Amino acid sequence: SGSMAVFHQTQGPSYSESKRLEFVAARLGAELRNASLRMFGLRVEDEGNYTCLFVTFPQGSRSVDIWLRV
Amino acid sequence: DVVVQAPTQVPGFLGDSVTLPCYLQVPNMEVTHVSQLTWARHGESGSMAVFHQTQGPSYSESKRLEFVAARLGAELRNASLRMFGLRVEDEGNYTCLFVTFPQGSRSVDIWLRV
Amino acid sequence: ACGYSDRVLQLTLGNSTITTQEAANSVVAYGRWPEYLRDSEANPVDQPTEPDVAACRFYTLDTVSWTKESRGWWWKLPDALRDMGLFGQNMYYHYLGRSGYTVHVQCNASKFHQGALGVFAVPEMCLAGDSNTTTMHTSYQNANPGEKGGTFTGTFTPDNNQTSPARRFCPVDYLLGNGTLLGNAFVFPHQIINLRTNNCATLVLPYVNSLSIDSMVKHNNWGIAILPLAPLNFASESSPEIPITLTIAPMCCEFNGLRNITLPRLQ
Amino acid sequence: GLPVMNTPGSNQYLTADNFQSPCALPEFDVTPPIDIPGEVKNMMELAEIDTMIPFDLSATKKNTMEMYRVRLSDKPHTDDPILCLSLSPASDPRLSHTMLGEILNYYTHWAGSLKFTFLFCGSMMATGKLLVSYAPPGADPPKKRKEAMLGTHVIWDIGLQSSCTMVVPWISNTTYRQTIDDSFTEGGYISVFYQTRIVVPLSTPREMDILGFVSACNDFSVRLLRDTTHIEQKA
Amino acid sequence: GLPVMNTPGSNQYLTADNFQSPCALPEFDVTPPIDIPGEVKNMMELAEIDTMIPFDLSATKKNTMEMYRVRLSDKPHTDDPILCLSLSPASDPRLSHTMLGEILNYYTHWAGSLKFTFLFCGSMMATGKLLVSYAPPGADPPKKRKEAMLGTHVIWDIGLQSSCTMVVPWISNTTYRQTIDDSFTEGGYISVFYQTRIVVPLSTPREMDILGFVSACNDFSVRLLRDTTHIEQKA
Amino acid sequence: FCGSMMATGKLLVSYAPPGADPPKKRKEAMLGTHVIWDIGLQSSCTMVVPWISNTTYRQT
Amino acid sequence: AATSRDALPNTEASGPTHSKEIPALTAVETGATNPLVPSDTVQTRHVVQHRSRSESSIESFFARGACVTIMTVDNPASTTNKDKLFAVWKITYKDTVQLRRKLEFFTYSRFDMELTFVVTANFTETNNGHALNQVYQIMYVPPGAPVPEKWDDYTWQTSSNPSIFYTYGTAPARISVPYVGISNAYSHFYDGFSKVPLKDQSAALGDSLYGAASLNDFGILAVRVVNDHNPTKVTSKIRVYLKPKHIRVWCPRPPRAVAYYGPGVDYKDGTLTPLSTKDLTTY
Amino acid sequence: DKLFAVWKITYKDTVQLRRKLEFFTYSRFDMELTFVVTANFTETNNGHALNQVYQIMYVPPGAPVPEKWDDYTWQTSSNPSIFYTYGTAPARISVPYVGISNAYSHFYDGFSKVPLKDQSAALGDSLYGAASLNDFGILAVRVVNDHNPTK
Amino acid sequence: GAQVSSQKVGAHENSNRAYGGSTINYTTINYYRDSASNAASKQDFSQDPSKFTEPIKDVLIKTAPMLN
Amino acid sequence: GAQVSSQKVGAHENSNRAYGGSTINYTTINYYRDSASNAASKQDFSQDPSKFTEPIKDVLIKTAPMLN
Amino acid sequence: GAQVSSQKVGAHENSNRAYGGSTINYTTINYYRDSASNAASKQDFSQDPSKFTEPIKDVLIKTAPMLN
Ligand SMILES: *[C@@H]1O[C@H](CO[C@@H]2O[C@@H](C)[C@@H](O)[C@@H](O)[C@@H]2O)[C@@H](O[C@@H]2O[C@H](CO)[C@@H](O[C@@H]3O[C@H](CO)[C@@H](O)[C@H](O[C@@H]4O[C@H](CO)[C@@H](O)[C@H](O)[C@@H]4O)[C@@H]3O)[C@H](O)[C@H]2NC(C)=O)[C@H](O)[C@H]1NC(C)=O
Ligand SMILES: *[C@@H]1O[C@H](CO[C@@H]2O[C@@H](C)[C@@H](O)[C@@H](O)[C@@H]2O)[C@@H](O[C@@H]2O[C@H](CO)[C@@H](O[C@@H]3O[C@H](CO)[C@@H](O)[C@H](O[C@@H]4O[C@H](CO)[C@@H](O)[C@H](O)[C@@H]4O)[C@@H]3O)[C@H](O)[C@H]2NC(C)=O)[C@H](O)[C@H]1NC(C)=O
Ligand SMILES: *[C@@H]1O[C@H](CO)[C@@H](O[C@@H]2O[C@H](CO)[C@@H](O[C@@H]3O[C@H](CO)[C@@H](O)[C@H](O)[C@@H]3O)[C@H](O)[C@H]2NC(C)=O)[C@H](O)[C@H]1NC(C)=O
Ligand SMILES: *[C@@H]1O[C@H](CO)[C@@H](O[C@@H]2O[C@H](CO)[C@@H](O[C@@H]3O[C@H](CO)[C@@H](O)[C@H](O)[C@@H]3O)[C@H](O)[C@H]2NC(C)=O)[C@H](O)[C@H]1NC(C)=O
Repeated sequence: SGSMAVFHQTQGPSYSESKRLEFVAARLGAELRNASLRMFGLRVEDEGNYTCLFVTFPQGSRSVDIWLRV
Repeated sequence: DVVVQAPTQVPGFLGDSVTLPCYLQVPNMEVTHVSQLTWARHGESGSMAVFHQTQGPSYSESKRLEFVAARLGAELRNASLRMFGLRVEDEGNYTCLFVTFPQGSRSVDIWLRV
Repeated sequence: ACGYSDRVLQLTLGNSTITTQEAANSVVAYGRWPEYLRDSEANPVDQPTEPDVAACRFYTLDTVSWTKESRGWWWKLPDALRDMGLFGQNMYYHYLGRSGYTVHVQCNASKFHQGALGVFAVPEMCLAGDSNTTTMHTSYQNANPGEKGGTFTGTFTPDNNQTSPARRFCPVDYLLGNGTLLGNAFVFPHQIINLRTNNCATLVLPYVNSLSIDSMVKHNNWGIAILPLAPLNFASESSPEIPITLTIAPMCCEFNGLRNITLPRLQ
Repeated sequence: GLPVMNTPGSNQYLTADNFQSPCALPEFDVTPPIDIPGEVKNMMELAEIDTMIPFDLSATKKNTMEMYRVRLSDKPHTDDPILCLSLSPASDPRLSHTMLGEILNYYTHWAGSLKFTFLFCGSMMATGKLLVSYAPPGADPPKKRKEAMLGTHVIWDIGLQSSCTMVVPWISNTTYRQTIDDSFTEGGYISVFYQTRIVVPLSTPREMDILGFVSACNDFSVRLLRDTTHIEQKA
Repeated sequence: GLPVMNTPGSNQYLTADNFQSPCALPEFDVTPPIDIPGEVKNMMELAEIDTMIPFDLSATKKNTMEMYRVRLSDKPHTDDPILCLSLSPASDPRLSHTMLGEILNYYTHWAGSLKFTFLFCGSMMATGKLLVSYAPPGADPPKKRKEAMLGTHVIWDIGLQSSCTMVVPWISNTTYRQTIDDSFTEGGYISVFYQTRIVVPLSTPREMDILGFVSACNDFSVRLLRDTTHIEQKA
Repeated sequence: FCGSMMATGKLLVSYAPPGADPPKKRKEAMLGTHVIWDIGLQSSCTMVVPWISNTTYRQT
Repeated sequence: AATSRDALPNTEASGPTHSKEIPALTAVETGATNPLVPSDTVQTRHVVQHRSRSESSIESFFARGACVTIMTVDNPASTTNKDKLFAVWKITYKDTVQLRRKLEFFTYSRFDMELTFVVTANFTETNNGHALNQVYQIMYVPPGAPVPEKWDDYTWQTSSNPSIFYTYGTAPARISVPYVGISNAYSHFYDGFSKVPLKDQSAALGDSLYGAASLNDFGILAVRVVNDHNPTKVTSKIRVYLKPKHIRVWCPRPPRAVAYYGPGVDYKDGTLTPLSTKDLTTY
Repeated sequence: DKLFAVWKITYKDTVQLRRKLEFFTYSRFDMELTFVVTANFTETNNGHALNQVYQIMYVPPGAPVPEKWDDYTWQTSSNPSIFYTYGTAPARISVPYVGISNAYSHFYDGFSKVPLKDQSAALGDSLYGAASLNDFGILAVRVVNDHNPTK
Repeated sequence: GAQVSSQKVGAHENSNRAYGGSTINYTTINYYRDSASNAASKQDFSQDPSKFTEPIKDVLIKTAPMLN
Repeated sequence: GAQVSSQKVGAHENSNRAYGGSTINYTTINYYRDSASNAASKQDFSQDPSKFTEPIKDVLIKTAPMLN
Repeated sequence: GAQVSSQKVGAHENSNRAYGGSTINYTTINYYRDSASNAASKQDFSQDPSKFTEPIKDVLIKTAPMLN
């Protein structure tokens, strides 16, 4: 449940590790769409399956799962 | 159930005196009971000249404008309006209203190209 | 009795003293006058610090020139001061800061000039930006002009630059910047400085906010907005110019939770 | 148990209805109210606060500052109105937006005496006497000082006390008037004329402007709430 | 008999509703309650019991014992934080699971002062002084003893009385804070630094660990119940 | 104020105890002890300089 | 003691005059408005005024229940290639102009939101089919709780989420909510940011939109179609009507003059012109 | 366009109640309006329709009368409205003396605008017996549900 | 625990009591334990418009001269 | 056999009584003979967290030294 | 705040009380705060038809001669 980096339509970005990660597109009050993320320096364990969430209105919470094969 | 008839666009001379024709052809066999034929402009609740089925005409500028048809207790239909002396700014898009019963409030929008 | 006629006053908050002579008997926001936080409605649990004289005194911001094409000015109080002596330093040092005010808008002409400046003190003055694309996107750096303050404009101009925008407020005057008619604006605590008569306006504003004590660096409270109601004219002369100058004084202020110094990107 | 009978009007929702209804969040500890400076207990309170009338609504001057400045000059005394106004604190475009006139649209019947306050905004030297007047309906509107004079007027004076207020006494055939431009419930006519002329000394701005304000009096009241025409939600 | 009227909101089931309902087993002789040792009358009681904070959550050390041991060393005095923590007794992964932080997810608003208790778990010989500190929000988080020092701190001492507790006084702009990582209702920043250094004599374990505990104080309270994100039911 | 009955204006007379850069801008002097005086009917003002000093008397 | 249903101070009688008393003359600079009664600028009779402000009271102004939002949801056939529609609206009055202008006259407000639901429904497709009386679930998902993924997921188990099961065709559902504000009045106008930008950080890392306060103040409403995929696809609309009951207001701000634009006070061009034309010298 | 009827509140539409009231010159009464709503499938087509719900919005004298069926006017933020579900106890709403005067005048002798010499015969005319443009008010009634295959 | 109050009848004929004398009351009963569920009691008050109309650092007598 | 109790109103305007003074009550009536059918009376208590927080074979004074 | 009144029974057998003696009452309870919502109490009066039948600038005695 612990969410990593999150970008709120208003509060802006919310990096769980301000450094190794960043939203290469999310730019405040614009229109959230291309939410692709980009994290610096990978890590033997950085490897895995993530959950891309989109609390949208009124469409419901959308979610896709990425195998991050390092 | 009728519809708001009007020459869509109607220009639009400088200092002349044009007639913004706005009639309402109904479905004869089928009837309605008009209440008030009144104008405005568009982005302005403030209504200009209005003609109530009873209170009669209601010119927002008694002079430069007039209802070339609206004649008390008769039957409101041909509500075309005619204003004297145009004005560089008299130019624009208006709203022809018809609070009728029981047909709902009918409304058409005229580009007044001067 | 004597010349204690409404026209003369002598404000003394802190170690500063204003003494105007055309003074239109001052306004007290909503009857309610500025005071400290009664324990009965307090919120944060530590000991609240109170600069008292250290801050409470009158701070003159910087003067604004007033011509014919002048379209009005606007300050954001909590912020407007941010520098002004200790009320500046205490400002930043704490997470919470409840402060009351006493704005004295100074501006005098000769018996031969004419005009009326409506000095309106709007609580929670949310002025509107200038991007027809996205709303509220107005940048902080830009949103809080401080000692200098901003200025109302003639007619709205949409910010088109979008590779990267100008992110500023485009406050139109007839709509009091917050999309609502000026002619109806006389609802907020206010005074019209009408050059013929009074040569200043004094409004005492008690801290107003949905919270007991709130932030400062963040959230703003009162906001002054001076607009020329009657445009300035003097003699068949090209253009005349009188200089309007406000002096504010933070009253009964208190701040909670001391930390390290806040250093906002104001540039 | 207890034999009851569902009555005509059951299972009927009525927007403005007032019935007790189950609470969504049971027990939720509500946050204690503080004493925020500036409460309001009744709308008609706001109605008693002056709001500047946008007297001029000429295509050029409308929707822009110039709309509230009613200019007066040092022109040789004339007998023509330097402003008019149909007492319809709801209908007449001139009042339709002022706080008073803005609250009046959210209602179907207004009543009570109104009070127009005029502020001379011009050079301390300029003097003069302006006759602010009101004449109840049903008669030719007044177009000459000679005709307006006959009605209810307050021959005001431009001096030290920079402003005046002509109360328009509630003189009407019904207990409330239609907050719509209705003919039967007509308002009346307001109109300021020069009782002398605005005289000025040399080296003075010869064209000063006056600002008018309007508000209700502890007598005014409104009834039967509706939706203001003023703001539309397109699509 | 008795003319009634079904009101808007009838035949409507409301999960958290509280209405009397017919009893399925009429007369069933309920079994008398005994006096079981250890009753609980209100959740916030549990909130006042310390639960060890899993301070370290590094891919390697997470979800395994090593996660609660915050190791300290006999390294030459430095001015860098030997732990951080965003005061969000609900949001910050470091607190999100502790009893307190676990109960805080079943709510939408928390309030009141918290109390972090740190236990020095190491050789009876080792001594030293650690500065546990808190700094209310809206300012650069503290990264140097020099900056953290300025806030609310308790310069603790590793001695006979093996544990300390730095109460974090409820200093906040609202009456309750969002139990979600909301920016407006920010928590603040907690952070322990070495005020000296952990000094040890020869033949002593040079790397002892400290365990941190957290709990609410008779002031804390929560409101507006919700469903904890913590446990999911897949299919 | 020794000048024409018509002329108006507001002058800020100010004092700032020692040990700090003398004030050269209204912006800096303003911070100290000042009496923002007004040129009107009452033709004169008086800004008392409160005895603020580290010793009981000062060297003349 | 002076309640809203009293009776305005009766008009006292008054004859001629010639006093040095000067009621008529004001001076607006003072900001104070002359409380002149009709009895001052004219000779008045003794009217026994019955009229009362009982209807304009702050409580009665907001006595009618306004429509805060509409919510489309639909139950399609099992064989539908598309996922089943369950709408989710974020509690916030700011969606329609009406209730939004009334509230906006005042700077702050403390009210008890009393939400009612008028749910309707028709058969989408031309196909001539049938459908057994549907039942809807209107789950209140509190600020921060998990917003529903699929139509039928665990989130809807609702072990602790105030929810209502409305059976179609019946007295429209109603649930009262008490002041759920974090502060001491819902701030109809918030001046300032939710995150201050700090120099020792990137322009991004610490930015934010003007006027925005809490991420989810009021909350969110999840509304599904509770029954299973039925051959005849039926779309429904749940119009929610919010009526502020036990209410209080502070600081009388001037009403919105030009058409609303977004959640923020901001305003689009064009719509910028509100007033109407009228000759400065024509009645 | 979808049909939503709009009737102007005024008893004077049917002979019955209109003769009873007419025996008296003036009247002060509390109008207690009830609604018996019915409904059938127009076309020969054999179709179905989920129990419709109607909105009966009272649009006070002077308020904006509804343009399209589904427009903003129906948001009803301040317009006393009733949502009747088809097939149920017929809807009822009591109304107190909403008169501007002190009795509804069943017979008004005189005009709503006097003609004045310094004006055109038109500018100031009017129908005999007519008083207020909209005394009682108007009733907007729509079909609240969406366009359904079976009309 | 009945909450009986007086309605503000406009002395209407045969309404229970008017210009023949008499008063009119109505019973109320809070049914839910949670206050925010009670019927808006409409027995609201009315303050003096002074904190907005007449707000000054002094006092204003109407018959007196405004700008003293 | 009415069960009238006081609600815990947050002194809301025109709710019946607040910052103008007054109290707010609500009637209840157990209708079924079987107790396990009564409405959860929500008038629950609160014990001291001591049997869990402060449980020792002695007594603990806070200002005192823990491990004596 | 019950409004109990007496019905005007036509002394019907076993109606509660008649030609065996007794009276008949009926309970009423105004439920809505707004008076114009109360049930038409039907306890209306009756004036003398004189303001219409016998209206003269004098007095008329029946046994007397009309046109005196
Ligand atoms: C990320 O996810 C991918 C995709 O799989 C999907 O997500 C997973 C996280 C998981 O939820 C899974 O259920 C879902 O489909 C993972 O890749 C899959 O991993 C699974 C389990 O490890 C694989 O299962 C095996 O499949 C191969 C061939 O398809 C079989 O040879 C193998 O043999 C059997 O395995 C089962 C148990 O899995 C035993 O019971 C039998 O005895 C026998 O050994 C498995 O069946 C599956 O093949 C993978 N799918 C794909 C498309 O690659 C991936 O592991 C996740 N990433 C990480 C980093 O973990
Ligand atoms: C009166 O109304 C007419 C008709 O238009 C209709 O009413 C309008 C009031 C308005 O509500 C509109 O939405 C509605 O359709 C107006 O004439 C139209 O005006 C619009 C906007 O100015 C025109 O839009 C342009 O169309 C031309 C060609 O059709 C394009 O070349 C042009 O190019 C683009 O413009 C858009 C924004 O409009 C930009 O975003 C692009 O970058 C690009 O520049 C526009 O698309 C439209 O063409 C006109 N329609 C017709 C039928 O003439 C008229 O202006 C109004 N009168 C007055 C006096 O204003
Ligand atoms: C969503 O946005 C991201 C980044 O904002 C996009 O990813 C990247 O987009 C950039 C800009 O087009 C691409 O860079 C371009 O390509 C070359 C080499 O590929 C690069 O060296 C230059 O900088 C050039 O501008 C980049 O290729 C691309 N990266 C990836 C992994 O796609 C992304 O395209 C956006 N997604 C969508 C669907 O648009
Ligand atoms: C609605 O009524 C208006 C005016 O009442 C009609 O407009 C005008 O009608 C007159 C009378 O027929 C037309 O005048 C006639 O034509 C010539 C030249 O066009 C004119 O010089 C003479 O006066 C002659 O009688 C006039 O053309 C016409 N104007 C316009 C702009 O149409 C209008 O016809 C009516 N509308 C409908 C739908 O009937």
